[PDB]
Amino acid sequence: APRSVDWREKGYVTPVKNQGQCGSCWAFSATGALEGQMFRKTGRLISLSEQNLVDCSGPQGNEGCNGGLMDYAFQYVQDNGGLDSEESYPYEATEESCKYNPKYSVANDTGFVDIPKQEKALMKAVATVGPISVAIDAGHESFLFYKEGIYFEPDCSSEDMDHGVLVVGYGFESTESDNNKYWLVKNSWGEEWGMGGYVKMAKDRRNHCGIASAASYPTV
Ligand SMILES: *[C@@](O)(C(=O)NC1CC1)[C@H](C[C@@H]1CCCNC1=O)NC(=O)[C@H](CC1CCCCC1)NC(=O)c1cc2ccccc2o1
Repeated sequence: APRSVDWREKGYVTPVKNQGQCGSCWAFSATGALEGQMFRKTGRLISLSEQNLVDCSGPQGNEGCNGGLMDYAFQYVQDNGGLDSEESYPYEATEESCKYNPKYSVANDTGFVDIPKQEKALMKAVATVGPISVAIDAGHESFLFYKEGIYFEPDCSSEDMDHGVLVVGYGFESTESDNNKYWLVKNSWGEEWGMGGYVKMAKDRRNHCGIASAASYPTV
């Protein structure tokens, strides 16, 4: 695998979005991964509707603004046969009745791949597939007010890796000594947060300390 990957440079990633006050991080992570795979398949980058997921993926197990899983969202898209565009089904940060319309569907998926719980497996997937849906620990004040640099998770891999985000690549900044690698992560808290909406997560830190707990991506 190459030592640096950035799928943004290949046109895989839509501009950073803002989920507002709605527990819909899972929907933004899912739309980001599906946007990447749809682009790889078709060469067209089309922003997809998180509101569609929030309103309609209840039968697959999600609970709208009260949380959900990216895998359940991929399953909804597969069962539903489509997903509306962001433009056709805009985001409101509150759950409404399902308004899906197949006429405005712009995306599809045929299931999903769960990546094994290993840093090397995640790195291979990122290097070869595209942006990858993952869950990270976003609870600390140091993350809420993150602006620049490599972010180091305090409490290793504790049992609330609870925030769905999108890994769009990885890299390193070799300084004095240690390479100091990082995952490039797209968040859903707007352009104003972090590095234009992105965060560099510390990478290859130590075994049992990661970001590979719930990595997956849709098949198209
Ligand atoms: C996101 O981190 C998020 O939207 N955060 C912004 C509000 C600040 C949510 C937050 C979560 C949900 C809202 C209520 N309180 C919360 O802490 N996190 C999730 O949705 C989380 C993501 C998954 C991703 C894959 C690994 C496990 C975690 N999912 C849930 O919290 C969840 C999932 C689920 C499935 C069925 C029924 C309920 C349910 O909740």
